[PDB]
Amino acid sequence: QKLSKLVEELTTSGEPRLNPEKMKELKKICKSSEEQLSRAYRLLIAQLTQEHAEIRLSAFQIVEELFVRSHQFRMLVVSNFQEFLELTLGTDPAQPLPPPREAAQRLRQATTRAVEGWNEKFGEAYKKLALGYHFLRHNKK
Amino acid sequence: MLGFLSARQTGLEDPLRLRRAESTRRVLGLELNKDRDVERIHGGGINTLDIEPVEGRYMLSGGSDGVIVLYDLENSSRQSYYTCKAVCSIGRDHPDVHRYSVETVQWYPHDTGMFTSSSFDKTLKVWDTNTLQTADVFNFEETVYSHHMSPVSTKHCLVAVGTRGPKVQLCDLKSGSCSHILQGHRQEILAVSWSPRYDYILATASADSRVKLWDVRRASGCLITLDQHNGKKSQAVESANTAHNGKVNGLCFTSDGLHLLTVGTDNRMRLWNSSNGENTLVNYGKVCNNSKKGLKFTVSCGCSSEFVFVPYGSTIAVYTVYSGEQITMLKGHYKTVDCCVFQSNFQELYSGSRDCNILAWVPSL
Repeated sequence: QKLSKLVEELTTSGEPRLNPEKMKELKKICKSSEEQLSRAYRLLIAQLTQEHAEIRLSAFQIVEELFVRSHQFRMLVVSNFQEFLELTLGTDPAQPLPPPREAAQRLRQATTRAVEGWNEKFGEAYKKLALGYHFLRHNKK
Repeated sequence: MLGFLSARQTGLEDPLRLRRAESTRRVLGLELNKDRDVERIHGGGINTLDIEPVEGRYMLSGGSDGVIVLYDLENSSRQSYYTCKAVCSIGRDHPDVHRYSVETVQWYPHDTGMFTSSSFDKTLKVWDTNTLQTADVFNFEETVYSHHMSPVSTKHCLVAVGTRGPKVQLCDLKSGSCSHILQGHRQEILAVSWSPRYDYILATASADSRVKLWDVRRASGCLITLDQHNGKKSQAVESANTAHNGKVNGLCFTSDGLHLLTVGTDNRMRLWNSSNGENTLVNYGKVCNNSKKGLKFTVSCGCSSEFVFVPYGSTIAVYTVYSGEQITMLKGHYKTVDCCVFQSNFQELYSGSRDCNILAWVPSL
């Protein structure tokens, strides 16, 4: 719906840059209804699973901004988020063989910095962020 | 629960009913408690955990980094949130610390003052918990995959040790004799487990796809060799009578010791009659293990229906032992799960993994 419209308007790689007005509109829409974000993750898995690395970066940034801002993606990334733990363990680490890793190295660095930020941003009881960061630092950063 | 309380209060139902039913409900409601943590002390993956059998207060943990950690599992703080603090630790600076991976650690049954731990440095060390010093060391000619002391023998205090050699070493902690060998396997023994029922029954599983039950008193070889088919494919025993179609890397007797659970690298778990080694044909589906070493898995105790918690990749798969129905998968680890250990007092689980973490699973509500 409108979630998909905003996802298309933002993830488009023809203008691959962070736009604040669209992101604040998405934040306000997600705050208006929690069900906006539960399908948004499904949209983001579309963008993470897409061929273009810029779309993956865009969907990662959208997920991060919804988790840190909307207060509805927080209840997806810091509660009922084993999908998020597995996507963190599969994104930076090697994709499970035979399937190899398809993201770009700049996207790996962006994910590393996002994990380092989220270690302190929301870690009141979610320590698997830090545990995954340590595993990366000792196995496939 | 109120019906259960009233039936217990009025004598309609035995209190055993409420204990077993509520314990079963708690096990089914087992979930990753972020309201409890285990202090991270291992620099490497935890290969083994062992909660003491008496009082279930303290836990041992052996890592691939060669260190041993001794944790307190009781909430000594008044808060509802606490961290299972590390009481002691055989660290990198302890003169007796293991040079390589600690693959198994076991509390001495019948008392908390002693515990034994085996490593790929080809040693089984006996530690005095109080002094935290080695009391004895058993060197072996080849790396140890598993050791086990009988949880039940008030008479003998043998440690069954399985190494890469085809022979099973029996080491007497009572005055030291590590010469006895049980021969009959053909490849590395990846798991050893004494029966909890019979003092002298030892089940040993090896990479040659065979599980053998021995009577260590007996001087005439294995009692029984587990057979997948029970006779449908029958051959003069030189290569047949395999428990699994790969390496058998895990053993666990059920609580009463009347059945044996074996997990092998054919991605199967089988349930066997421990008296005549007959496969019970419990399905269990597919149990993913590709471990190249021993796989430590446990069963539940004191519930209405018995459960088995088996490491399933990065998760812990929970199955009903006598029906095969997979209860659930506990998903909280980031790398492969190497060992899980059951706290029977409160139906709690602790699982170690290659991600250098020990996760506590507590029943929810």
